[PDB]
Amino acid sequence: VKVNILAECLKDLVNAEKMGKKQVLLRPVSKVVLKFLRIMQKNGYIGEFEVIDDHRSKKVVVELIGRINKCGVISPRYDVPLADFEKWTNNILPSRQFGNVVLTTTYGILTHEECRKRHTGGKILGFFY
Amino acid sequence: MQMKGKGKGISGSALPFKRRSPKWLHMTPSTVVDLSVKLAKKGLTPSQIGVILRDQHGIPQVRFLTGQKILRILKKNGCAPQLPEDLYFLIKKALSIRKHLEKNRKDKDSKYRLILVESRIHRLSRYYKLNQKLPPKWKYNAQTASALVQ
Amino acid sequence: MNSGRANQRSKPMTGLINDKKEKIDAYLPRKCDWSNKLIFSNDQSSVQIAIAEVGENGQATGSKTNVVLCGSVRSKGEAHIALENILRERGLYPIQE
Amino acid sequence: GVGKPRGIRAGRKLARHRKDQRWADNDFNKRLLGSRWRNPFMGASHAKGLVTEKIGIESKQPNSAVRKCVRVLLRKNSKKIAAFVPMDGCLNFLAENDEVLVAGLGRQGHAVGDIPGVRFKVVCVKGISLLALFKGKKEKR
Amino acid sequence: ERDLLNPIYEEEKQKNKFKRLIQAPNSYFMDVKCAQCQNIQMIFSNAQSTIICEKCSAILCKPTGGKVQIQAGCAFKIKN
RNA sequence: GAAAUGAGAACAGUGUAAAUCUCUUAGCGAGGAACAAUUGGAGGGCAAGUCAUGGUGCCAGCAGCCGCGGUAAUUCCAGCUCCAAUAGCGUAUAUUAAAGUUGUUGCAGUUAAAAAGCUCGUAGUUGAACUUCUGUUCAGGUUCAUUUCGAUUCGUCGUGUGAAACUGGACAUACGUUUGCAAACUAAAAUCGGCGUUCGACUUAGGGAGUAAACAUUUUACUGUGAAAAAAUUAGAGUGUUCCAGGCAGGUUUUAGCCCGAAUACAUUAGCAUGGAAUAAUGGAAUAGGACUAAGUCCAUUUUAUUGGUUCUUGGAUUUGGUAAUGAUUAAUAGGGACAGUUGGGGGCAUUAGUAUUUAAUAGUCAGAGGUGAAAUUCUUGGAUUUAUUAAGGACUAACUAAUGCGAAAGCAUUUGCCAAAGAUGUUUUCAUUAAUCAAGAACGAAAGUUAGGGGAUCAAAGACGAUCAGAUACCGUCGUAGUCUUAACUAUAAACUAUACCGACUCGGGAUCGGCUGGAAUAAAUGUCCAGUCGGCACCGUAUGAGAAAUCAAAGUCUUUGGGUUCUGGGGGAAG
Ligand SMILES: [Mg+2]
Ligand SMILES: [Mg+2]
Ligand SMILES: [Mg+2]
Ligand SMILES: [Mg+2]
Ligand SMILES: [Mg+2]
Ligand SMILES: [Mg+2]
Ligand SMILES: [Mg+2]
Ligand SMILES: [Mg+2]
Ligand SMILES: [Mg+2]
Ligand SMILES: [Mg+2]
Ligand SMILES: [Mg+2]
Ligand SMILES: [Mg+2]
Ligand SMILES: [Mg+2]
Ligand SMILES: [Mg+2]
Ligand SMILES: [Mg+2]
Ligand SMILES: [Mg+2]
Ligand SMILES: [Mg+2]
Ligand SMILES: [Mg+2]
Ligand SMILES: [Mg+2]
Ligand SMILES: [Mg+2]
Ligand SMILES: [Mg+2]
Ligand SMILES: [Mg+2]
Ligand SMILES: [Mg+2]
Ligand SMILES: [Mg+2]
Ligand SMILES: [Mg+2]
Ligand SMILES: [Zn+2]
Repeated sequence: VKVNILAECLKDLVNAEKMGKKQVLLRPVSKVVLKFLRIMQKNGYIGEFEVIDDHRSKKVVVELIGRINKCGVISPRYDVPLADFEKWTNNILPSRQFGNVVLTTTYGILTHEECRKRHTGGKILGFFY
Repeated sequence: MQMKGKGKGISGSALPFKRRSPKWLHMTPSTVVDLSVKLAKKGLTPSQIGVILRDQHGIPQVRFLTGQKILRILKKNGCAPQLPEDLYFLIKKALSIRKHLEKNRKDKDSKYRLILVESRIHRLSRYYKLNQKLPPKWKYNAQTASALVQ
Repeated sequence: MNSGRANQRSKPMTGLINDKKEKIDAYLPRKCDWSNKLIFSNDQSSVQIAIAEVGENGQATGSKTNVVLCGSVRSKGEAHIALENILRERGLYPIQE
Repeated sequence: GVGKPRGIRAGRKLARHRKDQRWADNDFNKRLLGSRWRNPFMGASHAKGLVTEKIGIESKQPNSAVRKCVRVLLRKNSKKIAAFVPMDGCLNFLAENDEVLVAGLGRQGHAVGDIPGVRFKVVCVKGISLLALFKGKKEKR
Repeated sequence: ERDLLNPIYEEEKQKNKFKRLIQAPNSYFMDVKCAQCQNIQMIFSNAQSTIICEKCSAILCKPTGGKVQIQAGCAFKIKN
């Protein structure tokens, strides 16, 4: 069946920027899918976006700037102590210059980087660069 | 698409947007609740009752109008169909198969088909039992089926 | 939704700037306008169109507008629709009498 | 997904799988099955022995030659060994019944491309390194 | 080039029930007026059964996959 | 050509329990076989001979793997000259890396090794979406920006804006309540002064804020500190002659005393304290009952000296009445059921044909039939082959029958009638996570084959014969038993093939199909035709700045920009399934 729609939505989107789509329609959407989205948006990867009210679980449409190179999730969302960071930064990110490894915390959801600010982080969620 | 590594499609049914009751219709929740329980008393499936209220008395979605789902309405009014359509029917055909098999003790495609159908029933029991929506000592074997036949 | 579009072209494009705020990237590459991809150092099939500016009397003005169209987009037979739109954007495709 | 399962709750599975699918390695399968202990040296690096006789063996495929070899009897092990006597005149020093020290040739298994069923090298005669006997100014008895 | 938020009416009218954005059905409801009694009964565009006129007992609709053929000359308004 | 100098060897001194040695140091101590470099190579990998060098002649031997060697060897023996590491350098064995060649990160699985023949299915693994969003203002830093300000220099601070976000407050139907403390301000009342009021100081009430304890279903997980011995690893100070490293040491110019040190970090797994808002799991009110509140009643009970009896505080049990918007998220282009016409060579019982092959009757002739490249055993006037009619029998379903249909797969095509089943489509029907895949564990699974009965027409393994060949118990030909058909048991494999696991989402173009549906047009009013949609099903065409070793792949794609869920499998070849 379906799982981690964040992943469903995410790749559907990558496939977008990769194919050169002008905009994308993500079918199954959730708070997570949206938060991640406004985090990419806030950092300037995706453009303006609209959430249509599917009386079941909303559908979102994201405008595509053309700067997204890749944005995926990470299989089981392992736990990650602040000490476990460089491991993943050198692992997932294409450089020490596009630090975008989204994590889930108790302090909500922060950028790979913000988690060092707040000083907590926790489970990995996804990445984008 | 259930027990099918190969076959799969989309039957239909998509509740329209507007969550309110149709304009043209006037019927205090109660009005319907009567028809519903009356119809039910005659011996009807909440599954079938709803069908009437749509085909016959233009009530698209009883839930939207009452703020009550059929089976609930029925249960509140003592008119609750003991065993759920779900299980009931599966067991029905599950049985029909057995009868046919007897006089055709050789029909293999049917032995198989029953195996699948009996398999499902064990899946519902697991479920309906876990939602304390069916006594734990429930057991469909051959006697549970013939028990309902009487 | 012009939204995102206006904002990406917004500020100037400037490559790897160091602490000493110096530009270093040997050269700043052309970017495909309808896609925002980078035009190679050897992108064979990518082209730069030159369209001319007219001056309210049927005459032509010593002024041209350019449109960079990357390789792939030109290859998927987009260009014609791509261009016809970069021209809507820079207010021009619709040509009034 | 691929074959391997990606669950945070399914570590056990992956674990047992690796321990299992791992027997497919010979290097593993080898030391794991106390195989090293059953060879003629009993794991050992070297072994002493008595010369049972100097025999010669023929080269294989594109080579044709009389290889010098000594049949040795290992001490505590007590096995018949096929041992190749190195360099030129070498066998001229090995007197029958003397004590010899033998070691393998490139990873215990395949003999040098040329040799047939020989898996050992001879390094000492009466406890005198061969090389030593090979160069005049060194030693001789 | 097309906007996915302000899609053409026609396009969405062609697409499959479940493909449209807001996603709504095709079925509708109709007041039928018997060929005799005249009584006006409501019937669903996809009746899954034969329908009688509660007044006399005439035959109004025959069931099919999807459409419901209306018996003889009976009246029908599409309530909406 | 003279200076230099440890090895060396030494009276002394230091050191020592003594002794040896080191260290300081006088007399003595270096010029070519000396006072001294080896070890291992010089085709490739693997740094270094293009010597026209001598010996050897597939011999002796080399060679880690390629390979050297059979009279002109670049790998042997040896000379010479070169290279490498150098007081060191070869070798053998186990082991680390190279090994993304055991792979969680990070492999492979059409053809190279590798998807099981196929379905069901408890363990296991994996699971859709909703529940304070949000706004305003204040404040502390933080950053970053700066058509900018004050300071300092060899690079920082302060100030202002904007901005973001953090934080923390507050307030907004909005993360708490009590306590005690502190308290910050305000509304009244008192007292005091001047002239009831103008005003001021001082009291009660009031919450923020400010701490500590009690609460927010239970964990996971994350922060943080308590705990995690020393030595070791990292690491600060520190010229042990550098260094290994010890933990000492620094200044006599305050010297019967001075200065300074023996720091720090990491320590995952399980336990403890604790801050927490995300994901994830778990839970609360649905038979009803819950919640809050008042009273009544009953049981239990602390302090009242203690024992009773009342009362009463405090818990618990009920009944009642009051209060509260009384209490059950949507309905997953998830899944299960109901229902509706319909579709199919899906299946099981019946039934029913049709030619043909044999074989038989009834007639009919006449000498050859049959078979091969040629012929030959074969058959035949006790009539063959042949023609007509008809019958018996066992199997088989032609032509229509095609990249078309159904079935989990194996497999399934004469008619008709029953028996239970299935997809897809259609749904403003219910049910509402019921689900994906799966060790165990089961259902199937052409042939061939097996047991016990049937049946026995055709073809036919073994066999018997002809021919062919140098040979033919083989490829052709004549016959023929088992089987092939069936009932009931048993057997499970097959290039059980798309050699490409199932569920899911995406992404190029295009028509034509099979099934269902919806609009429309002509005829006509047809279970038809066409136009246009569209779900679902075989399949094809074109093409990819996507994949590959390539053949090729619309998936064999969305994998170094390496991670949707799950099952099975492989790890040089042969011996070997
Ligand atoms: Mg589906
Ligand atoms: Mg060879
Ligand atoms: Mg002395
Ligand atoms: Mg000299
Ligand atoms: Mg040498
Ligand atoms: Mg040599
Ligand atoms: Mg040499
Ligand atoms: Mg020579
Ligand atoms: Mg070496
Ligand atoms: Mg190996
Ligand atoms: Mg509050
Ligand atoms: Mg049939
Ligand atoms: Mg014949
Ligand atoms: Mg017949
Ligand atoms: Mg057909
Ligand atoms: Mg036929
Ligand atoms: Mg069986
Ligand atoms: Mg038999
Ligand atoms: Mg002959
Ligand atoms: Mg025959
Ligand atoms: Mg029509
Ligand atoms: Mg059509
Ligand atoms: Mg590959
Ligand atoms: Mg193709
Ligand atoms: Mg991979
Ligand atoms: Zn009527």
